[PDB]
Amino acid sequence: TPQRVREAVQEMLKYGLLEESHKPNLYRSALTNIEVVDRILEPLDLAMGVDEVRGLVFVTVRQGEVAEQDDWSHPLVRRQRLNLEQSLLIAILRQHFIAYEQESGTGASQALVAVDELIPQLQVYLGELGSEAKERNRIITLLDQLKGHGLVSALDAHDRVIIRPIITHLANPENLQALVVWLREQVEG
Amino acid sequence: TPQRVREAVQEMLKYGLLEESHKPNLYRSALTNIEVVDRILEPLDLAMGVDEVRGLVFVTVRQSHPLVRRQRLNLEQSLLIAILRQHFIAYEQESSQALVAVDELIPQLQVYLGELGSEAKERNRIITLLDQLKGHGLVSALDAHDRVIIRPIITHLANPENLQALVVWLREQVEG
Amino acid sequence: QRQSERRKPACLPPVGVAITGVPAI
Repeated sequence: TPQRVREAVQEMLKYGLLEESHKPNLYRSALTNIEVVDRILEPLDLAMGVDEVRGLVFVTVRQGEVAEQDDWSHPLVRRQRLNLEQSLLIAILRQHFIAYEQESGTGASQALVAVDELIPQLQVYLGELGSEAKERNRIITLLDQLKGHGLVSALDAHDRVIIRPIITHLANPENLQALVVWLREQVEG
Repeated sequence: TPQRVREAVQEMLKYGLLEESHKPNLYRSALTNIEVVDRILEPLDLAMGVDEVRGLVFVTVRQSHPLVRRQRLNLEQSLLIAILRQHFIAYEQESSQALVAVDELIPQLQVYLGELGSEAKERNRIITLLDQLKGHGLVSALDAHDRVIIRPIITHLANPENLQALVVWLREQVEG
Repeated sequence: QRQSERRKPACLPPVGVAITGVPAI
């Protein structure tokens, strides 16, 4: 087994994703050995997703013959499930990412959003608290909860957050449709 | 690949140990599929060791390993490891699970690290050391009657190199 | 306006799952 393949597998499993912009060598090594990586990860019940357009190599749960394995009962899964408040925040961040991606061209750029811009839109649904401090603390708590899932990063000195492109694979149209149907069933009865 | 085999391999790699008293089904599945587990763990530079006397299935680095981290312990942990190992040896020479009282280890630790002069200090030090060893998965949870359970892994604590280092350090501490 | 509804888990597969911190050794 090539050393580069093993190192790429180790790094990808440790971090959950590989980005060419930061790890071009690992990205190329894992991208050129899809069959080998699939063979190695098959006993672990894991699968690899690649987005060459956005340059990302992520790891998801391998699909078995079981109709509903729930994708959360895997022994190696450590993270908690997702509730409705975080789901709405993720949808809003996905809309922000769409807006960023529409008016974008060649060149290296990042999606940064200020908290104050996000506050009123989430106040529209959740509501408004008596003091701005309460709402700000709630928003900071939610942003920390989402950062625990690797969707965003820590705040900078100018009260801004960075939306990772991984949300694009989190809010893919299939998952969006499934969640929309589930929420519609939740509302209807 | 059988689902039971994959589950046993995943659990064994996740925990590093398998006991029939806790998971008899997984223990039987792994013990009846030695070659399959060895084939699965071969690309990972890992091997399965079986101790049928105590039903202990452990993972050993077959051959300093990318997936295994080396960390050293201090004397305040080394001497307690020696005390627990000798207690388990005495218990197994008596022929179940080795039950060691909290009050038992207070004098064995005081005669080596001195007397702190307070019962609270002794209890806190014993609890902290026991929790540190719990972080390594060497003993079980504390019982209601200030007792702990010693796992069979103490028999497979380490190679004779670490046992010789342990006895040398224990003799040095006894010298003071 | 209900905390129970807001904390009701949804259905979204985990994407970009990292390692479980440590192999517990």
